[PDB]
Amino acid sequence: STIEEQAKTFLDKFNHEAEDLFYQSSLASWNYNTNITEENVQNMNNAGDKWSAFLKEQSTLAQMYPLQEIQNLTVKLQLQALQQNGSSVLSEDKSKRLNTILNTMSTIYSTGKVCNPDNPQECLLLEPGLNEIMANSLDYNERLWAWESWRSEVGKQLRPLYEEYVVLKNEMARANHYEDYGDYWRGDYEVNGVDGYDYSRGQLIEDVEHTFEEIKPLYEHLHAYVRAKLMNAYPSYISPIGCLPAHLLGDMWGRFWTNLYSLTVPFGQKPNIDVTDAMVDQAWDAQRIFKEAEKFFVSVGLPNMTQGFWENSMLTDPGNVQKAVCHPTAWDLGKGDFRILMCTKVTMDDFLTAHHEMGHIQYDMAYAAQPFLLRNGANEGFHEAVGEIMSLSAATPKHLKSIGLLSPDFQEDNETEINFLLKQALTIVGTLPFTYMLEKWRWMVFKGEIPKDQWMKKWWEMKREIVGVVEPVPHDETYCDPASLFHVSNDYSFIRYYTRTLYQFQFQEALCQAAKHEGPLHKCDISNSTEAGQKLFNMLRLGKSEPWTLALENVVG
Amino acid sequence: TNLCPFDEVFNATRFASVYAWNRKRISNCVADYSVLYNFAPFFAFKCYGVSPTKLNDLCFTNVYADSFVIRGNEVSQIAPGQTGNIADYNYKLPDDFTGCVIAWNSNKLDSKVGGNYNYRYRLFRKSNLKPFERDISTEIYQAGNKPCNGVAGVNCYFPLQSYGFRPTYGVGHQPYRVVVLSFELLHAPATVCGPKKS
Ligand SMILES: *[C@@H]1O[C@H](CO)[C@@H](O[C@@H]2O[C@H](CO)[C@@H](O)[C@H](O)[C@H]2NC(C)=O)[C@H](O)[C@H]1NC(C)=O
Ligand SMILES: *[C@@H]1O[C@H](CO)[C@@H](O[C@@H]2O[C@H](CO)[C@@H](O)[C@H](O)[C@H]2NC(C)=O)[C@H](O)[C@H]1NC(C)=O
Ligand SMILES: *[C@@H]1O[C@H](CO)[C@@H](O[C@@H]2O[C@H](CO)[C@@H](O)[C@H](O)[C@H]2NC(C)=O)[C@H](O)[C@H]1NC(C)=O
Ligand SMILES: *[C@@H]1O[C@H](CO)[C@@H](O[C@@H]2O[C@H](CO)[C@@H](O)[C@H](O)[C@H]2NC(C)=O)[C@H](O)[C@H]1NC(C)=O
Ligand SMILES: *[C@@H]1O[C@H](CO)[C@@H](O[C@@H]2O[C@H](CO)[C@@H](O)[C@H](O)[C@H]2NC(C)=O)[C@H](O)[C@H]1NC(C)=O
Ligand SMILES: *[C@@H]1O[C@H](CO)[C@@H](O[C@@H]2O[C@H](CO)[C@@H](O)[C@H](O)[C@H]2NC(C)=O)[C@H](O)[C@H]1NC(C)=O
Ligand SMILES: *[C@@H]1O[C@H](CO)[C@@H](O)[C@H](O)[C@H]1NC(C)=O
Ligand SMILES: [Zn+2]
Repeated sequence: STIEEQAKTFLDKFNHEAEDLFYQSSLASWNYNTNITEENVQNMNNAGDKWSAFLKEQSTLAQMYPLQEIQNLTVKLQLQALQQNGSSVLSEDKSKRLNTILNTMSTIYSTGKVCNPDNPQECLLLEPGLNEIMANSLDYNERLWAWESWRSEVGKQLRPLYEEYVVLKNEMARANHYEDYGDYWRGDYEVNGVDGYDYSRGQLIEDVEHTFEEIKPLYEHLHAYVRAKLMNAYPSYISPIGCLPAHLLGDMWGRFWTNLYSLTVPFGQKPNIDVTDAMVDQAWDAQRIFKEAEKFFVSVGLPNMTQGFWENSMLTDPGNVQKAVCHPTAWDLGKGDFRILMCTKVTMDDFLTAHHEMGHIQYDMAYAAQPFLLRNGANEGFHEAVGEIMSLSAATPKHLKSIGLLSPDFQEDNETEINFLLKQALTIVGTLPFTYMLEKWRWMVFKGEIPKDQWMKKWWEMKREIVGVVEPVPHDETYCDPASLFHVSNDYSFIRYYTRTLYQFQFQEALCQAAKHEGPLHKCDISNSTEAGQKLFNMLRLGKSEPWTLALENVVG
Repeated sequence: TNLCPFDEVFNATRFASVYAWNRKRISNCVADYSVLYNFAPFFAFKCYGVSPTKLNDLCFTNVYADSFVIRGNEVSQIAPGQTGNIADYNYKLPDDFTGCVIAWNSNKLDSKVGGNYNYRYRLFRKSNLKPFERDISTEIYQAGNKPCNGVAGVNCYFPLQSYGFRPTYGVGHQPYRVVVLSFELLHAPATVCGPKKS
């Protein structure tokens, strides 16, 4: 009865209370998301603050079992997840000041407007209308106007707010023995005391910098090919040995190159695979799509859908007036209630988004036997990786012709192979130097290695050195170009997009071996292979119980 | 003939919670076994003592029908030699069990949109129950070494909690009505058992 038994009993009480409070909160949120009314918002906020206050008071109550006296790893993990002060370690003045600038930055980003230099009554927002100019146009001057004005009219408002946000966040992180915010963020990959699977918070930086050193040989060739293909769409503006101008990359920041596909398709006269026609031709519906997804999943050895999933799920868009947020997600309310919210349309894209979502759900159905605080991916990158490999495998022609959406022969050629691999590389690879660069900047800004009179200087040095793009107009220290990105201004960790890209292929390789695949990797298909399902399940069903370095070893090796 | 009041114990509109479970003893009468298959939604007709070959030819001095309501995935705990909250703090079964247990889903009845907090169960106790024991006390369970003189707080909790049954729950989280028919042959020469075919 010394210290551990009391902790265990307290954890039992918590597991049985929070499980219900969370259900109520999430159910209210779902009902609001699927049927937008006014009172729905009130019920949602009521359930929300109800849950949040309970969590806070439980936190304050749990700060009495000292972590050094616990021996079981499970209860130690739970108590450590529960004990963290997080915010509220600041003063009240300071905490209110922080919560104010967060909302100010988010609102500036969400409702900022720029407008034409000649008809100033034509102001555009970012979302419907600026990143459409940037994504569709081919006029050098129009793209340049948009790229410059967005940063000169909105980026200049975020600078005095970001300079003040850095300080508060650093104080909040130092009050919890972390030395900066960046360490607080990296504190998600940390593992302590398993004797063979440890992981320091500083080791992540070396792992990232070493894994990036082997991609430059391929990113350089891709960059050179794209640069050579752009000197025909914007002649006289691209130097054949210099960088790329930052406004010609496809979107407002350059996070994805996937819009340069039209300009740089290798063999334009070979239309890549699409079955949008053959689906409406065979009269397919949402129900058929999701039945096929469930069939593919049970094919490898994973369970069926819970059959409550078919009734509560909102698969098709409600017609008359049932205003709903169409953004496909999977919901894990709990207690055995998993649902899907998406506004499907018979297409090829939705045929893959169905597999993505059902992958998420199959992940959630696995660790549902864990304590409430240990229901999550092994770290922040596992969930979308597991979701992604499913859509990766369910788009191969070998799978489509087996479904029936293709001609039974459909002889493929080594030209569609390249047309496909390139379209993939513009999304996967084109985004790795950007990510690694951005998160390297923030880590250095929070740490203090960049005095605040040299933020833009370092930003545009690292852009030219790592990513290989150059800005078209100089930027002094009154601008703030990183703050003009969604994740930067809304305080989201950005490294989960780097690691997720790596795991997503490691898995795909290991499973590919269990299915005894022969040819190139990009034609792998794990369907009809039960050993793949078993190797996957033995990692899925863990949750956060084990350190992520063990779950990762359970599959890759 | 006088029949067992099966339909009066197998169709009670409101069942008992598990910790304070209902026990009804059936006295000397005719024991019509193969009539309980009237509705038959069922979930588990397993029997330990008497196997499904002596349904009516064998007799017992008296039988006890225990009735309550639990969650789904806990029906497995209702067995001699099981461990778990229900198997220690709400009901215990002796290893020499001669009757057998019956369960069925009842989601449409005992689940109400908004929560049905009338059913509770004990999750805290100083030691495990005894076979066929029953406890109803609501003393504040003490966890720590500091006596709490009967008030909820640190290291001392109210040893009861309730299922929030709702219709939108998966199986294993839905209400399930359970009935245990325990037999008894002490010394009676003539007692209640099945009818003979005339
Ligand atoms: C979507 O929400 C609205 C408002 O919350 C619902 O409209 C009313 O809901 C109440 C709730 O019981 C009913 O009593 C009213 O009859 C409803 N009025 C109308 C005009 O529908 C609406 O029912 C919700 N959508 C669904 C599918 O339930
Ligand atoms: C403390 O750790 C032990 C093992 O280190 C856990 O024991 C497990 O308990 C579950 C049931 O709760 C069993 O199914 C496992 O087989 C046990 N593992 C072993 C290795 O025996 C124990 O559960 C932990 N404490 C708590 C409160 O869960
Ligand atoms: C969480 O924050 C509190 C302050 O709000 C930290 O300070 C301890 O708080 C407890 C509870 O009031 C006191 O009993 C201790 O004396 C405080 N000082 C200590 C422990 O040095 C607490 O340390 C923080 N905990 C964590 C894990 O960060
Ligand atoms: C696709 O495959 C074909 C056949 O394997 C390739 O065509 C041959 O390419 C080699 C490479 O120099 C030539 O020596 C041969 O003369 C070609 N064959 C014919 C019949 O012309 C083709 O190059 C491949 N293309 C891609 C993009 O992989
Ligand atoms: C997985 O295997 C099953 C059974 O081997 C396949 O189902 C049959 O596949 C053969 C081979 O093309 C067809 O002739 C039959 O018509 C199929 N019958 C049924 C009921 O499916 C299935 O096609 C395989 N799937 C994949 C993706 O390889
Ligand atoms: C269990 O009890 C209920 C309630 O008395 C019975 O439901 C009755 O069913 C009959 C015919 O199905 C109806 O005419 C009555 O109106 C129902 N009663 C009520 C209150 O609605 C049910 O039939 C009983 N089950 C058995 C097996 O006898
Ligand atoms: C899944 O559901 C189908 C019904 O279409 C059934 O035939 C099959 O046995 C089920 N499999 C599992 C594992 O539940
Ligand atoms: Zn996802």
